[PDB]
Amino acid sequence: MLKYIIPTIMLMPLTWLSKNNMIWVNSTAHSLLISFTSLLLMNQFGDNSLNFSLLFFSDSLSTPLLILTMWLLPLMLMASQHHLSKENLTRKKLFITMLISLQLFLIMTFTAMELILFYILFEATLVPTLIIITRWGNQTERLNAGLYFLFYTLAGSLPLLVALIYIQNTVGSLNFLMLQYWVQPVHNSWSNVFMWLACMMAFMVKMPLYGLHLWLPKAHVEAPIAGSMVLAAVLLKLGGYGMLRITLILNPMTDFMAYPFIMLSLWGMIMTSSICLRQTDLKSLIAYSSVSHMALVIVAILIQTPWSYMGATALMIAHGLTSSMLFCLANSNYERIHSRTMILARGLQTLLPLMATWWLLASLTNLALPPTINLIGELFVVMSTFSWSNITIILMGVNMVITALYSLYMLIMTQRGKYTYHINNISPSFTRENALMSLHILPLLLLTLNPKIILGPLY
Amino acid sequence: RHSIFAFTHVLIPVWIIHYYLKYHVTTKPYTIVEKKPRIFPGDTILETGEVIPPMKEFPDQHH
Amino acid sequence: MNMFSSLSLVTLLLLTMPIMMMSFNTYKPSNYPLYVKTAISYAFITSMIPTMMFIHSGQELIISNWHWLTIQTLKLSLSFKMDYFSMMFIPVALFVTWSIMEFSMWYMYSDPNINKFFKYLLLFLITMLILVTANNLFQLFIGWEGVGIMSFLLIGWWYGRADANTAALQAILYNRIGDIGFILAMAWFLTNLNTWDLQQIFMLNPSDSNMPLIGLALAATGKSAQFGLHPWLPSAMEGPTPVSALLHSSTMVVAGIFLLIRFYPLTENNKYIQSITLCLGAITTLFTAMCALTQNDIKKIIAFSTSSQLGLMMVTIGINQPYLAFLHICTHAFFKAMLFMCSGSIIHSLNDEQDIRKMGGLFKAMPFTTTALIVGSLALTGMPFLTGFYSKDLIIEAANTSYTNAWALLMTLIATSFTAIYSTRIIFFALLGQPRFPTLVNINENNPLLINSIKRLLIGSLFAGYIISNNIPPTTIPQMTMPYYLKTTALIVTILGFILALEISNMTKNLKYHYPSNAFKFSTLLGYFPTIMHRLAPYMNLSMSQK
Amino acid sequence: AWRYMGGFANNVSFVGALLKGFKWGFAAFVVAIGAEYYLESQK
Amino acid sequence: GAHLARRYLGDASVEPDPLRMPTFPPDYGFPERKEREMVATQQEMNDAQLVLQQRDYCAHYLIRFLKCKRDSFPNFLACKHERHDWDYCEHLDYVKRMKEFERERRLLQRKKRREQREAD
Amino acid sequence: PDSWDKDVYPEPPRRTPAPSPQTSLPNPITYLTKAFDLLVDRPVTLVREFIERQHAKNKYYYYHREFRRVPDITECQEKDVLCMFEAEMQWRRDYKVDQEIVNIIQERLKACQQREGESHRQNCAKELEQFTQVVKAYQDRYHDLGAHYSARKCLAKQKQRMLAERKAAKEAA
Amino acid sequence: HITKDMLPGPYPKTPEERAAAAKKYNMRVEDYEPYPDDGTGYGDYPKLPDRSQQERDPWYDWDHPDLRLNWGEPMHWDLDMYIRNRVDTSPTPVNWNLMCKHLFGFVAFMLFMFWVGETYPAYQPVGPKQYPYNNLYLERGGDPNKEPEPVVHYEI
Amino acid sequence: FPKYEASRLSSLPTTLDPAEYDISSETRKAQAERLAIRSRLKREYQLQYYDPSRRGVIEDPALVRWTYARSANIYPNFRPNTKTSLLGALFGIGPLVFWYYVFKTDRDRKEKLIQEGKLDRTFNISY
Ligand SMILES: C[C@H](CCC(=O)O)[C@H]1CC[C@H]2[C@@H]3[C@H](O)C[C@@H]4C[C@H](O)CC[C@]4(C)[C@H]3C[C@H](O)[C@]12C
Ligand SMILES: *C(=O)CCCCCCCCCCCCC
Repeated sequence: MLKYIIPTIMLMPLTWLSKNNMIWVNSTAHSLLISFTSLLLMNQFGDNSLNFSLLFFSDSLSTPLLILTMWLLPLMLMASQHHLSKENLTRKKLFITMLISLQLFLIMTFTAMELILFYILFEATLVPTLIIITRWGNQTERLNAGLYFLFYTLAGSLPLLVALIYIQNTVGSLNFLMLQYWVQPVHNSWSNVFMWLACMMAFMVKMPLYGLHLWLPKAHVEAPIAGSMVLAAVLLKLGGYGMLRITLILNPMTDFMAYPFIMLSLWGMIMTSSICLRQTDLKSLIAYSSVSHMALVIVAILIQTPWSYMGATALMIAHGLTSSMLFCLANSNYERIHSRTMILARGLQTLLPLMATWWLLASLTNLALPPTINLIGELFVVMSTFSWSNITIILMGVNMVITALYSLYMLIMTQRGKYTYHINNISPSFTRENALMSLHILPLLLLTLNPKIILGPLY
Repeated sequence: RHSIFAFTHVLIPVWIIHYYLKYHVTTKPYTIVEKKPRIFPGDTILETGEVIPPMKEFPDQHH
Repeated sequence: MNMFSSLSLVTLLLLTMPIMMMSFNTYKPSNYPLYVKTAISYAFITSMIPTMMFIHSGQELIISNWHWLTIQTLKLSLSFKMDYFSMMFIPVALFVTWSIMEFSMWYMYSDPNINKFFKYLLLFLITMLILVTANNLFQLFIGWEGVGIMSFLLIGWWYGRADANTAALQAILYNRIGDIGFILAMAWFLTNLNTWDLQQIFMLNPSDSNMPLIGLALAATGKSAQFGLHPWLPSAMEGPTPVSALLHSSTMVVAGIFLLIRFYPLTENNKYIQSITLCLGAITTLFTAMCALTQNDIKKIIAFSTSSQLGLMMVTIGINQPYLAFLHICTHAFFKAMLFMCSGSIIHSLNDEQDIRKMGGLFKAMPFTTTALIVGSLALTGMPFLTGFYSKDLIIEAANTSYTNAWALLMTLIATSFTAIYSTRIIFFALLGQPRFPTLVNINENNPLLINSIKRLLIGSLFAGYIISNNIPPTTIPQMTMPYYLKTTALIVTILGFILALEISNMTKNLKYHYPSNAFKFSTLLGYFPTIMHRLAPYMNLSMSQK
Repeated sequence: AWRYMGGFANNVSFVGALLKGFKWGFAAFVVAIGAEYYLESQK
Repeated sequence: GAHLARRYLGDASVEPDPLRMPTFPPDYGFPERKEREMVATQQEMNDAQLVLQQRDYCAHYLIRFLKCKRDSFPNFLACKHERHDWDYCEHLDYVKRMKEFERERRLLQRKKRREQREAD
Repeated sequence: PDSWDKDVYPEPPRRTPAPSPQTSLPNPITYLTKAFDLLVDRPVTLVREFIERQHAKNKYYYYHREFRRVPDITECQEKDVLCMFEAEMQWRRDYKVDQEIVNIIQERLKACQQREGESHRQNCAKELEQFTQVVKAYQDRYHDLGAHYSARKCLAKQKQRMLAERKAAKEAA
Repeated sequence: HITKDMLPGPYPKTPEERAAAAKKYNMRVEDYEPYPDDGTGYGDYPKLPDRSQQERDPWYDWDHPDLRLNWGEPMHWDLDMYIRNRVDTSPTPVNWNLMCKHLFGFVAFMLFMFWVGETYPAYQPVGPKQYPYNNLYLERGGDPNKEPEPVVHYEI
Repeated sequence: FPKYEASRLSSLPTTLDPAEYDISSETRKAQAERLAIRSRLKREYQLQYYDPSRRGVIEDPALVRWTYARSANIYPNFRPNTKTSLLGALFGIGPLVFWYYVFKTDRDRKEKLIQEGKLDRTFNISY
């Protein structure tokens, strides 16, 4: 992994020591090269994972999340340089440093071989994430929403620490490979029930689960484009990746301790998909789409079947590329009309022909048009939850019907109709904006030709 | 014009599909599975020169 | 085998190449529509060659060239099935599309996105041949949802109009409600059997298959616009008339039936479903035809003609006659495409007027269009020895002489009568009587493209049924012995329908005021299903959302 | 007035249109059965 | 079916049951019955791949038909003569079914009268 | 694909009727068949020979990996990771192979269904018979283990089956 | 850069507040009326009539044509639900209940009629069809080893 | 000919509206008043709309209020409101309870059959 950590570290000396005008060209061109060498992580074997050292390994579940992570950094530089053109150079370089710092923690987070090393790097990510979202965030609106952290830390990160520490004193190790061969059944007990919640609540909030989701729409409204791209694409997946790993040592308690959460997710899919219909802000509509999609991932993880785990891994990767593409498309308008209201600008397909095409592809993959990996993931989750209980096809079916409605309602409102007469600043799309969309949807469509790489370690 | 169409958009595509089907798809098990031909009474088999027995004599209806 | 397998796939690859040359190359813009029309021209001839081989010796293929994905003990391949249903349908669909691609060159000449329109027409055709040739259920879904999108994109072709955008979203909403049934079948087969391939499904033949068949039937209820999910097919006439001819009347709507014709091996054993499909078809054929009488827009009437026929296909499925419904699909495509194409000539000549009330006196001003408008209308009702006769007549014979639901048997015949009433209303109001259109006369149909397109499908509406019925191999034990009245019940009700219709038309001439009858208002407003359901449901779902 | 005069005045009835071309149709038909009659007569 | 009114509107026991028929042993009134004969061997029908529902007593004609057509390609009007044979053979087959229906109908009435007069 | 081993992927002998044209009209398919052979079959066949001649010029070989059997989880001491790791990787390989066995027996069942046409319900009893046995064996081996399946869980399921099977045998006597 | 006072505020509880509110929303005081004061969260937003945009005259020269709104005009709370594409409330030719009753009668009646047909089927007067070789026992997939119950079909 | 019976989704036509028939000085002033406000707004917008030098967005203050009011957090509402907040409590934890027994019982029944062999899973290989 050092082959990736080190060159990612060397991006900070690169940014600081570059010509003042060539920071974006260097950082984007060299953050792109790092991603190219990240295709070496697909040296996967059928029986055994790819273990590099005592600290870091890479199995089929982390390989895509690592390649997605390093693919996103060059995209987040292209997305952000336009609205950072005003501000001075030293403040400009720090913004790039925070993004390079975030990648470095994320590549170590997905590959950490020990759970405390994962936990520490799992919380260290929030440090760059919060600086980006609050210092460069477009919103100074004053939320007082730190109570969502006070709720998170008190109810999430702290119990995860006490449980992980408790487990090591008992099992003797937190090496993931060791837990595969040393895990023991979790007997029913009021003490074990608290261990189960401690090991999962931290990840449920980040997904986020229904009921704990209200932080996500607020965070997306504040964050700059870079904050939302990393937040929707990856940081939501840290909870998903965390639950896939940690459910190994929670059996068989997951059989009966997962009923309350599945009922939140299954019913959560319908509630948030319906709320999308009535949304007035793009970023909130896209933010509520994420909660509706991640609700499948939570159900897939908790029913723990070989098909569901393949489904969750495809959804996590597919959702990441799609949602970040939608966030960028929403930002392209905001960089014009300078508002996040959906109704403000309409009929934009009359003035921006090619951009309307990108909107169409992004919407199609969000509503899950076969054979996109957006449906390969969703179909597998639907197949397995059917076995879990045939009734779930009712809730799964309705969520497909609503999902097509806000997917296309978003398309119809912003791209169809009569253009708003008074808006006269819809300049033609830049090559930066078209290249940025093409780098979300060309990889996303090409993955359909070889879908095995994203189907996880259960493949 | 039709000749330029036919050569580029029919003849060349069918060479590719024939090269592909004959030397890549048919060289793997069960790729192309065809329903066995209908064998009627009083027919001749190419492989074995066999002759199927004729049917019984019909009840000689008025026909 | 060599020729059958190779040329079965040149058709599919031949259609894609025009799509490929849009993304790359730059040899010929400006002349794209004729470039596309030739692809279908050639793809048809190449598609006949396998069809002749199938007729000669009943040869059938499965081609699984590519291995795409192996989900443990589930292997997904790009499998094409070139059997009875694929071989017959493809030439019919290509032949119908051939003329429409030529009728669109004229009907859509001024529109500057003509090249984009032809790209979408072709992209639908590609997703329809995928649907019919598919050999496994997953590949069937690509076509199933592929057509569903291409409806949205084409229905809302004029995206400035607010009704066009509403009609497009309505098409998606009803189909995706039906596609809940499709996934339910997909989940059931994988869970209880072990494949999405059709071969393994028929080999195992589950005895208890009530759940998967309800799911399959539900997909047909939404895709083919049966009762309960039918409002979208009328409202989907908002697109350009070539779209309504090629998609929402000739082909795409049959895919709902085509799904049940695929699964006859299972539905034949399951009586409990046969009743549902019979009942489901019985109501839709009556209801839509009942609504067809009082409509005033030529596109809308022909739209309900499609729904009423499609229900007759659904009844054929129920009475356990799957191979007839397939014949009805093929024969139905010819004359229903010709009707729309002819109604396209009227609308284009009268300066975008769809109301038959303002049409008339065209019987002499538009000879060619009028001749076809008669030939097509006669096929639908059941004129002996026309394309429509070879399919509709047998369907009525098999319904009358089979163990069936009494009410369903009766509704079919009543709807067949109604099929006569609104076959005339198009003729009487649009072709007969003194003219009623605005003063300035520009009625001109002297163009080779519109004529050649209409001429070709006119021949199909005459001889296509006779050729197809004779050539296709026998597949069931047809019933040819029955009481005389049941034998000619179809013709009598058709004749009795005409008599009542002509009398009604004449009463319209008489100078007597108009009197509102509840039966009349229920007919015109489509039973109030569109009004109640497109107001109560959107209101509740949108309003419940905030809570 | 223009709707009821000038050539628009004469419009056939429902039956008339249905029977459009019958006169040529019958002529071809009657001759047709003759050919099969005669051609069969010559064996 | 005018007969239907007889069953549902009219008396029930007299009219046959379309599903439970027949309800009398074959020879109760038919001394010396001749077993129906199948011309086509099981192997032949299987080799012809005839649809199962078409594997009935009239097969031998149907087999002959298809053989003609496959030979008569590309002419599709050639095999009319065979077509009639199979079609008529079904017509006779259908008639036998009608006789089976009436034989049930007559017996049911005959049973009704016999027991009624005795019950009187 | 040296050539699908006929034993593994069997196909019954082909019986095709000979051409017996009674009618006098020409048969287009016979004409097209010759035109196809000249226009398509040969120019393609020449290309494959040109490629094949050069392929045989440079010939290099690849081999099929052999894995020694190693002690199963039944011989591994509790918590002895190095023994469990050998046992666990081996079991995963066999779990993967046994999946491709079911597919092969599935591919047969699907080939027979198409080949036997309308008589398939009778002429595929052996193929359906074999498919049901492999499925039952697979179901008992590997069904219900879960997403975190392992050799230890496969062993526990087997040991549960044998106890219930063993107990049942007693009750009969 | 918009002022805080010109943004929605808490529910008005005194007429002076109401006068301030009505002015804030570009509305005459008489028209203005806030929602009932509960926790629903409408604040002081005007409670405009629940009518769809489809009602408004299409022939006026609106600022936003497709929406049929006027710049600065107060916007209905549920405006997005009432855009032309969505819920439509135009006056109907028939009474709402009458449409419901007729439709309920049509659908409900037919279902019972289909129930009746099932109870009393319709069929031709012919005996059940007969098949050779023990009803095609071997061709229906029966076990070759097990022997069926012999069946005999006699001429008639 | 019964009058039109209005409903929420069936508006009462203006032509049959009882009020519109009689417009007095009071009504006439109001409509003139409304037109006055409407007229003034049209003027403010049109100056910016027709201004040659404007290349931007004529920010509509009414729109901003609509978005702000819709996108509200916690500034309204009181926690222990029985008539409304409790009705919110039912609509939230209500459906989650219903689906609990809908899925708990079903998986109980299936497991019991599987524990008795009654359930048929002859080819159930993928889970
Ligand atoms: C192959 C050739 C490129 C060389 C050139 O520029 O002349 C290009 C140029 C214009 C093309 C033609 C045009 O696209 C349309 C022609 C008319 C018919 O549609 C048949 C195909 C048709 C005949 C095409 C075949 C081929 O693609 C052509 C002929
Ligand atoms: C069955 O579907 C048709 C019922 C129609 C009534 C016919 C009554 C008239 C014929 C009576 C004498 C002929 C004997 C069948």
